[PDB]
Amino acid sequence: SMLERTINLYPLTNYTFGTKEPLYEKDSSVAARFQRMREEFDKIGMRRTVEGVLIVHEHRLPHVLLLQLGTTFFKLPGGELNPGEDEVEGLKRLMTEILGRQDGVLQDWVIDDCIGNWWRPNFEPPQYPYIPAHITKPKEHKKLFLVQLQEKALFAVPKNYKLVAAPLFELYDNAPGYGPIISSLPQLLSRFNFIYN
Ligand SMILES: CC1(C)C(=O)N[C@](C)(Cc2cn(-c3ccccc3)nn2)C1=O
Ligand SMILES: [Zn+2]
Ligand SMILES: [Zn+2]
Repeated sequence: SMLERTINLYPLTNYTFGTKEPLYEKDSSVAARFQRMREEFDKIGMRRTVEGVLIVHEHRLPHVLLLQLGTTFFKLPGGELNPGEDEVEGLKRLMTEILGRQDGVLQDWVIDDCIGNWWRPNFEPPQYPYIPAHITKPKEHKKLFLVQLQEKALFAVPKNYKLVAAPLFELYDNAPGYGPIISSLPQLLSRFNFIYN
């Protein structure tokens, strides 16, 4: 009757957030973003994106780590797979590209849980946790994974981002602030048995 996955959390103070050079967005605007999505859809079909959910606690209060692009949009660490690239190897590659250390020591990323799937039916902002009616060729498939952190780690944050620890209550019913994926993380994380180490 214990059917829940057990996840170890560690205090935010166990982690060191260093700095490294800016990591520039491939798209300089929303219009460039959907232009490139259109171009690549014609060459290699549906975009495949992967996102990592990294959890910490402070005083037993779970927090999700978010990347804030300056003081603008909040992002999960992640990004686009190459054609034929494994989803889990790819999320590990991307999380290394974003948060990997300047001394080039490897993080031991542990990824054992899928926490959801989102689909983009058009070259437009809307995303859904299912393929909408009549949609045969979704333009993007986004996969979210829970990333189990080690007890301690050094992360190097690109200088153009802030790493922010968001408490679940701040995400919950806050789509305007965070959008539909991040704002549904409280619900999607509720099934886990978190251990507060
Ligand atoms: C922009 C574009 C295409 C992308 O989405 N993924 C790559 C290929 C690599 C990357 C991942 N990030 C990033 C993602 C989330 C938070 C912070 C940084 N910025 N670049 C890109 O460059
Ligand atoms: Zn405490
Ligand atoms: Zn799909």
